[PDB]
Amino acid sequence: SALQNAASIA
Amino acid sequence: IQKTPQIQVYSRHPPENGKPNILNCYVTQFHPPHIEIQMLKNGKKIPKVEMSDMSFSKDWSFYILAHTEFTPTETDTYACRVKHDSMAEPKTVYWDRDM
Amino acid sequence: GPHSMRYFETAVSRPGLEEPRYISVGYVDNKEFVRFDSDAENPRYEPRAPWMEQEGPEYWERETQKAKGQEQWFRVSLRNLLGYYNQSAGGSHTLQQMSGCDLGSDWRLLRGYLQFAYEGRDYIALNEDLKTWTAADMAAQITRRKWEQSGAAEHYKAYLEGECVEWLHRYLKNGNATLLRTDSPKAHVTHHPRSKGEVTLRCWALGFYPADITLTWQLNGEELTQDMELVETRPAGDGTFQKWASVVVPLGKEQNYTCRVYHEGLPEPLTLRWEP
Repeated sequence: SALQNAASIA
Repeated sequence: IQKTPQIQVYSRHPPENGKPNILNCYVTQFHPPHIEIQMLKNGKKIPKVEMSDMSFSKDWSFYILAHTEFTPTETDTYACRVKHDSMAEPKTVYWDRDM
Repeated sequence: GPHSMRYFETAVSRPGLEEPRYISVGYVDNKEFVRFDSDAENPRYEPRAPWMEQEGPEYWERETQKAKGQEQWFRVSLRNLLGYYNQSAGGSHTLQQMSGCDLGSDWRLLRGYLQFAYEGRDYIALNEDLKTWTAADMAAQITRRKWEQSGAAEHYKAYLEGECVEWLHRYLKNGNATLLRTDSPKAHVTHHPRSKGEVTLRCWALGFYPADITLTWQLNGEELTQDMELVETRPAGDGTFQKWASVVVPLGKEQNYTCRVYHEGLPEPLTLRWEP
């Protein structure tokens, strides 16, 4: 299943 | 920055003049992903050409595998022309049953 | 043997009608099995392999949601990166992400993977510890700092050691009609007139998988790692691969040259020579 990135973005 | 596409033209199975086959045009190592790819038969563009979906490898570079049916013969000459930003003018590479 | 699962995600922006295109391809044992394209009529992770078709809506729905989620994240990280590199608006840019996990022959974890790339260059990647980062440049420093003060690394460490591995097992269990299999390279050499009294031998490897493979020519035990001709391994288009190596051998002295073909699917390395 897909990974979901941290709330912390680039 | 950009990256000049590496083109390769080759048949799927061993070429046998007269017998059907598949001619692949493997464009790789390029970037940005936008790219134009025509496959040719005697200078003229081949219509129904299968184009794989945008993909990329560990080194962050994209690659497409265009292909089409064809029947090699001594007469017919096949080639692949690739347009892309990393190049000022298109690149055409001709098929070579020994390569 | 060993296994893996990766999710290569790309977000690419163009000028005019804003809103970059988002794409996500996932692989299990480097074989595409799921794909998402914000450019579709109806964006939604599609199955991309007969086996994976046995999943059911609950799943696809949940995945498509996540993809919708990534899309937004990229969409914004992209506006931010744009500012970091002081790039003028109206351009065309690329944000890339590779994430996933590797398993031993025992199916246990071995490594987590999470790295980013902007414009095709390394931007920031999670180290092996899954606790620390590495920022390729100054702009990435800012990003790294921001990601440390928020412990965002833990979040990824959780996924990579858990869900990633939990689902890979599941996937491995279902699709077992090519994943618990590989193809051994068939080989042969070809004679090609090359010049004055000289010729060219071409060691050909065909119909093999996975793509990793190695060709070498030998003249009296010693490997000819110079004046040899290679060619990046390429897809035959049927799933297998091809590659070939060649050398210029003075006509008549063909037999004094042999090429071995190394490949996992192979019992033992193959040994070839010109057969007139």
